Amino acid sequence: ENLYFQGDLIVSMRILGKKRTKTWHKGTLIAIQTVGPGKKYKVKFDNKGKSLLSGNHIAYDYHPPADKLYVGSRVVAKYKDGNQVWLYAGIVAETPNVKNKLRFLIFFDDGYASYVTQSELYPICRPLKKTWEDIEDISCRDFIEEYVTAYPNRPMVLLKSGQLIKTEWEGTWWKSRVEEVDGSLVRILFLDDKRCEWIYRGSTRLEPMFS
Ligand SMILES: c1cnc(Oc2ccc(-c3cc[nH]n3)cc2)nc1
Ligand SMILES: c1cnc(Oc2ccc(-c3cc[nH]n3)cc2)nc1
Repeated sequence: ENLYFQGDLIVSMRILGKKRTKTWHKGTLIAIQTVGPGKKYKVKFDNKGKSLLSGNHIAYDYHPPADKLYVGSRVVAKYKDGNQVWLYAGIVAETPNVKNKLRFLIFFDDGYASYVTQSELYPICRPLKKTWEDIEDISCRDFIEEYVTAYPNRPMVLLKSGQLIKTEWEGTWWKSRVEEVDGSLVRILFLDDKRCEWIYRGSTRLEPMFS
């Protein structure tokens, strides 16, 4: 059947939709379709290209209030790519507290982690029951499932600037050094390449967590 209303969604609403590039973009909800128990959402992007999307692949174009966000909430967030910024899907790992200077910790679908503000987040419209089950990468999906279900039990390595450790990259161990700590994240310098990466302190990419 063709609907005009479905829960709190209304045909003609402005919304965000997931493109095949896996980045999210502004569009208009132009149709809502049912096939038995299933729903699909037709989005016209602001370039006139159109997609028929599942409800876990559309997001509201507004910033969610803090009492609506939990550990495990499915969101779209501002993602830093060199000198460019995109909107990319993730999971809420931490809500604002004194130890994280009142920020949200996001685990992105590709395994990147970063702290963001409330003005950098958007809520996905119809998340799955198990919110991690639409993460495509098996290693990221399994890690997120274990993290969200074990919370608040969170094993982490206590690290200090200057400490020498081994860090995983492309399947092998690399000589590295702790450059900085920010809450649950550590900035690692890869010593041979002389470039840095922010990594979650409970990641198995840090040799002390692997062991
Ligand atoms: C495939 C999986 N999930 C959905 O939507 C659901 C969303 C939430 C729940 C639920 C039940 C108890 N708590 N949350 C169930 C279903 N649709 C397709
Ligand atoms: C926050 C941090 N990490 C993830 O996912 C991953 C975790 C571990 C690996 C990995 C690769 C080789 N060894 N461990 C990859 C991805 N997701 C949220």
